[PDB]
Amino acid sequence: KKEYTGITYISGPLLFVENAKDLAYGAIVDIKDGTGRVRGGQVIEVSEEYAVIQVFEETTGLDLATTSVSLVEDVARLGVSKEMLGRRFNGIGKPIDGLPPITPEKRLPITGLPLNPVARRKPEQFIQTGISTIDVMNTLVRGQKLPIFSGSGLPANEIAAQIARQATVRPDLSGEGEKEEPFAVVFAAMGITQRELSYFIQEFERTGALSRSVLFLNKADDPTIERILTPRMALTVAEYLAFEHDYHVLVILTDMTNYCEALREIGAAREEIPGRRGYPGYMYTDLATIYERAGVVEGKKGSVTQIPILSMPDDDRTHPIPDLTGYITEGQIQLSRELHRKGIYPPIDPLPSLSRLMNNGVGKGKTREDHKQVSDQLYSAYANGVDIRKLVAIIGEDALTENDRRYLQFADAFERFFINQGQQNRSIEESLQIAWALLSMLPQGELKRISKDHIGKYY
Amino acid sequence: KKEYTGITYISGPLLFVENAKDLAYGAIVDIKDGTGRVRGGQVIEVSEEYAVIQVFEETTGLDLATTSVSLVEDVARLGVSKEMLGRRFNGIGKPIDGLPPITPEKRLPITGLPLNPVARRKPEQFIQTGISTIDVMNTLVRGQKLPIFSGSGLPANEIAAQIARQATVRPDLSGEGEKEEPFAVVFAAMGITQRELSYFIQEFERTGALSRSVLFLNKADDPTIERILTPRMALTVAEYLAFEHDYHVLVILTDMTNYCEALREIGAAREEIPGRRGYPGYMYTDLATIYERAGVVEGKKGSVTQIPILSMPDDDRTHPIPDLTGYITEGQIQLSRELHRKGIYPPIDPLPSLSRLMNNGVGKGKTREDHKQVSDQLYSAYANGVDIRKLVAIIGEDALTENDRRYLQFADAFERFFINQGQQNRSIEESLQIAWALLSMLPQGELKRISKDHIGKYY
Amino acid sequence: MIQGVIQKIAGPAVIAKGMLGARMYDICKVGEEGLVGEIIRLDGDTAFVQVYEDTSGLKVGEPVVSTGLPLAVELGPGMLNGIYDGIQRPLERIREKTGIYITRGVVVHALDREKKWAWTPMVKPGDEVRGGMVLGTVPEFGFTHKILVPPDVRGRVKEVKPAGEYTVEEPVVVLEDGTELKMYHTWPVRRARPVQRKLDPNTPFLTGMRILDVLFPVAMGGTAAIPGPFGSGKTVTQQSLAKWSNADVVVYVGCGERGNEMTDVLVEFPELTDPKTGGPLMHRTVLIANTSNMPVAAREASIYVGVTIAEYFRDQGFSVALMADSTSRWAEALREISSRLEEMPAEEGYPPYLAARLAAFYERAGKVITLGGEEGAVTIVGAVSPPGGDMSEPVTQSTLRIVGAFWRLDASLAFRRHFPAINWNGSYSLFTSALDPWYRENVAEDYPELRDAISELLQREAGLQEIVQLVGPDALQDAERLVIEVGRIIREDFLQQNAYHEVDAYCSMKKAYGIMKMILAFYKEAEAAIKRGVSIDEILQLPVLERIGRARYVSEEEFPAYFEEAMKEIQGAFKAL
Amino acid sequence: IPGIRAQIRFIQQVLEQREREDTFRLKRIKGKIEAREAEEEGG
Repeated sequence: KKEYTGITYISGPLLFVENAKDLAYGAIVDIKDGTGRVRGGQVIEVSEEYAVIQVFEETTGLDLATTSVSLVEDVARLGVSKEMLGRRFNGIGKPIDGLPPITPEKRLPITGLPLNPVARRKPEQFIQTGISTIDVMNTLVRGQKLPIFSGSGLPANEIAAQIARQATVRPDLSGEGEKEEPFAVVFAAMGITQRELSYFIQEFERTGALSRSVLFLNKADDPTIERILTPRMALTVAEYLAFEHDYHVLVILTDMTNYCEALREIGAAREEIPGRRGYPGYMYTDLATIYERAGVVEGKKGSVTQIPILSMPDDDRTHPIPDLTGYITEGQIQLSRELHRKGIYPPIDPLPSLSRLMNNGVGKGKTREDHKQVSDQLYSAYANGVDIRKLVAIIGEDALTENDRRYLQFADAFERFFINQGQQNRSIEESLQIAWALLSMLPQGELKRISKDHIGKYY
Repeated sequence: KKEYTGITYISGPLLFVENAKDLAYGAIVDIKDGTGRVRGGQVIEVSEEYAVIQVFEETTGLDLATTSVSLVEDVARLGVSKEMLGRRFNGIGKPIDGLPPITPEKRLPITGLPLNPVARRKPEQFIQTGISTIDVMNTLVRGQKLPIFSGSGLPANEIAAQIARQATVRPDLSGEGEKEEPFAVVFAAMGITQRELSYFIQEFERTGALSRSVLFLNKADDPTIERILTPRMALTVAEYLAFEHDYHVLVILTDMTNYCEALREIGAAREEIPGRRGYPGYMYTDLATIYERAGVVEGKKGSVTQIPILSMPDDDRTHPIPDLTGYITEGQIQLSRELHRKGIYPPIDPLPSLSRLMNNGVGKGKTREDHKQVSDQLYSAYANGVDIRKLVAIIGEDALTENDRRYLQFADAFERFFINQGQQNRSIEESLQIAWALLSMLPQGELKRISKDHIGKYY
Repeated sequence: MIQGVIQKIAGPAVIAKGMLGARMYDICKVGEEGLVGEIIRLDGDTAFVQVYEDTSGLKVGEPVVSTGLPLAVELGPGMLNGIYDGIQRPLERIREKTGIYITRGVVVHALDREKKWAWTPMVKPGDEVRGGMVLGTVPEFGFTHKILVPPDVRGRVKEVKPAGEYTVEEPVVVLEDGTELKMYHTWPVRRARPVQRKLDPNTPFLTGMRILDVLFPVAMGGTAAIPGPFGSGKTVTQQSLAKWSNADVVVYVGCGERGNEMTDVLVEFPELTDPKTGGPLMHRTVLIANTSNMPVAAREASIYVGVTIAEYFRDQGFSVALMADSTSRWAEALREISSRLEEMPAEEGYPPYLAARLAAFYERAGKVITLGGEEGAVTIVGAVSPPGGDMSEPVTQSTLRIVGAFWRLDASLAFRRHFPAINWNGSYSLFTSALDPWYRENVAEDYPELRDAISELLQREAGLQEIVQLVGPDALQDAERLVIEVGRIIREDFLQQNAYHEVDAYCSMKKAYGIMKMILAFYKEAEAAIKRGVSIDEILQLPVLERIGRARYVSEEEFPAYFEEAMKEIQGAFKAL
Repeated sequence: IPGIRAQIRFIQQVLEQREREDTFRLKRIKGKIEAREAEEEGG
């Protein structure tokens, strides 16, 4: 309770507590001083002649004579329950809301515990987003990781809010009982400002979608350790609800860039060989530590699905953050910058984007038998449109031909009728119907990919 | 002897011993452990308290209780003889063969004793190679060191084998003893893999040039400090067999990059002020120490000439290894990846590869009275052709003057007939006839380098 | 053996005071639980143990027990068709006994001690055996496991267990000195298994893909490397090699690759067919799994365990094909351990022995004639993943100059959805001139002359494509337009391949030869016709264009007749006009 | 022009990267020098 006085050194964020051989490596302490204030700590690099502690907030107003750190528990953890399904938390997990604190059913550790590779299955179902480009050519499935490569002045939090406010798992298309699969959203944000905080609050409370959601918020004027801790809290709650109460969570992490900044700053204060342009060597290890927590286990019937929004620092796709993220996750959806100037929303260029676990979540008996064919055909057609567009814009439209005018008209009408969709909510039937209504602008027979059955049934 | 027990530190290469001051600086030791296996070492930084060793083989199984170190010789010295002119050694110098060790005739140090600047003479004799890009424009004389700045997948071993097979002096062109002089190879390899070693051995065994060459092998599954040791042994044997028995040796040093790597590794583990981009400060001193052992003396008649193969790492002439090597040696030959793409052989880029000791070994009375003039003119014309290449790439091939096309076609014919020569043994006169055939493709009077007399005599 | 206590904990590295005699590179048991580590330093009377587990929660004072044996593996029957960890622990048993999460401290035997196999003696009493000899065989699924004598062991046998059924803990051969020969033996992983002599490879390693079996081939003893940026197809390419190569067994190592790939192979293979015998595909795979979230140093442990298993299966007389993954991730683990040791770095953090480590690992690979007399081979295909897609990282400049082929992937071809995106303008293969005898004997007789034609067509088409980009495909003469169109046919009809099809995922040598023949015939006759006078509009639009555009989707059971019909169709349709 | 700007950006990034390694080695050298001179009172 009172134990472990007798510190010996303070400088910056560090603190050297003398003889203490009961503190275990990585434990949690609490530094109390001569005014009563209490802060946090973490015993890193224990030893025999002392034990180094790293303070959370700041070391202002700390003495060597009136100060004493004490043990809290063996490892880090948070108390999870089920009732927090309309709630709103903050960082370390303290309820900032208009309701009293919550009770626990059990308090789980907030780190590690990787899945056994022989104890999971393949992501097979699919999840509707209401956004045509995603649903038709990059169809998100249940149990994958799919980042959204934003920019510095592009609408990304708006797209995230839209996806969280529209998503649903269609239980009638491929086949199962309709009202048997629950749903949730474990939206976690870090480094936001007051404007974006208010935006998210209002947008979530308008349609009452908050009845099936939690919220972790980490406004950008809080100590950086909370910005480091938030994703682990969110993912712990997600794994709990999914693999123990059979929900189908959908985690959303905004601004992984602010997380990487916090990580570089908290690490670089221990002199540990900065790896590549600042950021330390183990940034891949950490990002992989928090990403791989999303999968689908056999025997159970839950799932976890991640959509980490991140903003390429200076439109570099060779920055360490986008590079490591692309190496870890599978498939990526990249926002565009030129489409945003022409006034299109949601601005998504389907040329540099793809999903790997795609052709397993569609096709025969999954959504509709023409899905892969229509995707391949729309891709090829838009590609040829861009090809002839570059050709013309280079030389001149004097000597075009018939097959080229068809494709230029297709490119224009596609870009203006299948990408631009405002705040509509297109089911996948309507998205495929628009796809066919745009394909029917091309002569039957020159669509060398789609088969002839669907050619005969539609178009 | 089993003295000097009580080591007190082991980490990687190094190994420390407690009070031992009778070990001379730079001595040789041998480290017996608790099961009989004997390793090797070398004393660095002796002192009154401790003494730092530098283990050769490895440090597996060495404990701190049952481990000793004994003195072998106060200086490194190799037991050389003349009976080792058909043999095959490894690294330190044990025989990797089915024959017992040799009975030495004299044991000299392996470290140094440079040549006195007044006991030398200017290398003058001329040795042709049959590679018309080295016989005619980058002459190779007997007594000069001339590397080969290779690349990753470029043929350098083949060129080395071809030079070693075709190289012969031309005594009947300046007046000398008609038939007296074969060669004597001292091939020394540090780091070669298995494929390249098998190629080299097959080739040497095909021509029968194996019963007059010594072999030091340090293949890639061996330690690294042995790589640090090998070339000094090689050059010791070469200097012996040259300045004592009137031979003419030709030392082929392979992959100096691996030697520089071992050097950088010991320097790093020694914490010795990295000079430039890794590699320590004294690397110029080390490379000079093992390059300057190749010259010709007065009174004697032996000679030592080198061809250090080395692979510039990333195709940068500004990397420290090629940079210091170019500053130390006198001449260089540089392959070309662009020419290797187009099937040329040998892909020797003729612009950036020069030889300094050429104006003294070629000219009137030695090869022919018009050699250096054809050299200068060929260089000028090829530079003009290369510049007109870029002029084309800017403008277009049909907007060219009537003589710019002549220069362009000369450049292409030069790259197609003079450089590309397969595996055939040319002669100085055949190559000069080809050079004059090419130089006749340009008009007269536009060659301001050759004299009017030669201009009239050859065309 | 030597019992000590902990003195300091800092990340994955533990210092243990009171250790005098603790040899270097030994396996010790850290903590009150058992957390196997490896001594990598010695300072006075301590040791700098590096653990392989989470090491988060250990106190200061818990005992540390050494064992004196340097990280051995357990070679024996019952190894194929299974998963393993980096320390060779069966993930199947771990999951079955301790829930779906990977726990620490659990301890399971490498092999199985309860299954009994059918022993068959091949040694009489009083015989003379020495290291490497065989003693008898036991059967596995469609194979015949042999029972070697461990290297560097000799004597005179004195009794043999008669034929029957015994476990793996039964000493089946007893020498004269007193030792006991069981059905398995352990071998340290940081050594190489001795051989008689190292041959030179003169046999192709047929993987199935057209680029890598025609343009840049690899002899069946060689090495290779597949660098390239993220999202280009490296995983799909390596899995395609694993499921359609011509090796006897396959050992898939993965150190840093997402667990979804391991689960893909695990739940996909058991319903495929080995295209040499006819059994399930997973009966010739020993895949090793150590994903991203698992501990770190287990990465290098996994690399070495993989290579040692491949060396064993070579020593039995087969021809295996190791396929490592993310040697870059391995180098990252090395850098972490070094920076914990607190030593001076080299270019970009990595310790200055990366090159030596990589060189040893790649030099344990080649065709060899083992101690039993029979031959064997170990191919190696080591992926690399540079930090920005630029081939100048130390781990992709130290892995050159030690390999054979080199298969440079490309982000442009990868984003155009022109899959397998192997840049044919920046790759090379040094095994392409020692395979001409095998080609002339077993594929065709004018094969090496038909391949250079295609390579030259491509390398002369690029130069013209430059000016094509310059002034558009209008002012190019008939010659240059024909070159452009035949280059497009070559790219999008021969080099390209869709690995997710049923019949177009494995192109035999005869099929590739046929397609090359058809493209070359089309080129020659089109040039002849253009010289005679017809125009390009008339040249291109023939139906034979799309008749050869579908030439790769046909099956091997009928390709010869299709090819005959199509060559006669060219003969005809290029005769009229 | 954009290709040249990309080249400039790459060269500038490499040149700045190769200063932090130097600062790191200098700080380590200073730490070692302090650790040594903290024991050189006399001898």
